[PDB]
Amino acid sequence: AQKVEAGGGAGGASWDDGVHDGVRKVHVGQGQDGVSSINVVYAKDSQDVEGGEHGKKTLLGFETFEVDADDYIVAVQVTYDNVFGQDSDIITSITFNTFKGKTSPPYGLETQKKFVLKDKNGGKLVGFHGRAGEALYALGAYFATTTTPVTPAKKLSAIGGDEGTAWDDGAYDGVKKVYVGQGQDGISAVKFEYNKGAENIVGGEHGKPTLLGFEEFEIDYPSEYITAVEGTYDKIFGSDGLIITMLRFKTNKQTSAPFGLEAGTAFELKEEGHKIVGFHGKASELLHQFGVHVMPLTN
Repeated sequence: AQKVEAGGGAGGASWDDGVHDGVRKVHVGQGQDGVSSINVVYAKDSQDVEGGEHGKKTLLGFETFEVDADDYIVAVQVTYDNVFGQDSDIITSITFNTFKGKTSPPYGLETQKKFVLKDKNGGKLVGFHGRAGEALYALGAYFATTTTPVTPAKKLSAIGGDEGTAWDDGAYDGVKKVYVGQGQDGISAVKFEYNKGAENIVGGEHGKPTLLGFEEFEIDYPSEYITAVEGTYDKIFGSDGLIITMLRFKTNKQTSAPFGLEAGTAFELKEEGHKIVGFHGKASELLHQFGVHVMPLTN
């Protein structure tokens, strides 16, 4: 399942193998034209042993990264580059990000050509992959993943209330236009537009509209995406209930307006790889609880 590819050149031998009994420190010394020096140390049943310096070290290109016996590298930033004559592509910058909160500086020149790999599913780093020798041609690390069949859309869990009618739309073909209908108390009316099959659905008022009118935004569905949701809810009096008077959507390349006035406790709804296409929650008059679903809409 989770297995990142070794993006980079092929001019050495040091990729995924089983001979390495373990590891202790990693060095990446950026030479005059790319990662020209490395070092490989191991830790045995008593003490460490060194003698793994390879490539060509220089006073202007060397690094040191002490990997603790309790360190778990959960994320890494890896960059590569190619220039006219380099028939064996090489690495430019590396940046390890540990679970312990330690983040080493960019061990080289951050460039456009890069990839990113992190683990959120629960796996732990186990070793590395990537042909290397005189120059660091490529780098990468596999993750602990499981084997499962194809599954449907995942239901999530929000907060807001335990009383009112459920209006879970599940998922629709898309979102073509959106509107917000504020009330005197908070968001009491929400309506969206979409095209199902060949139809054009206009309307969607399933809440208490108010004389405050409506607000509207037409998001570019094929150009942009709602990567996550934000909002703040404040406590209403007389009951243990809640309401939402300020709801936002994370939007890239554009700026979605601040619908409402931020106050109360804050919340967010985010998942990796997946995008949003449907809601789940409850309302009878007022929008007590609002939640989302996640579906894999990546290439």
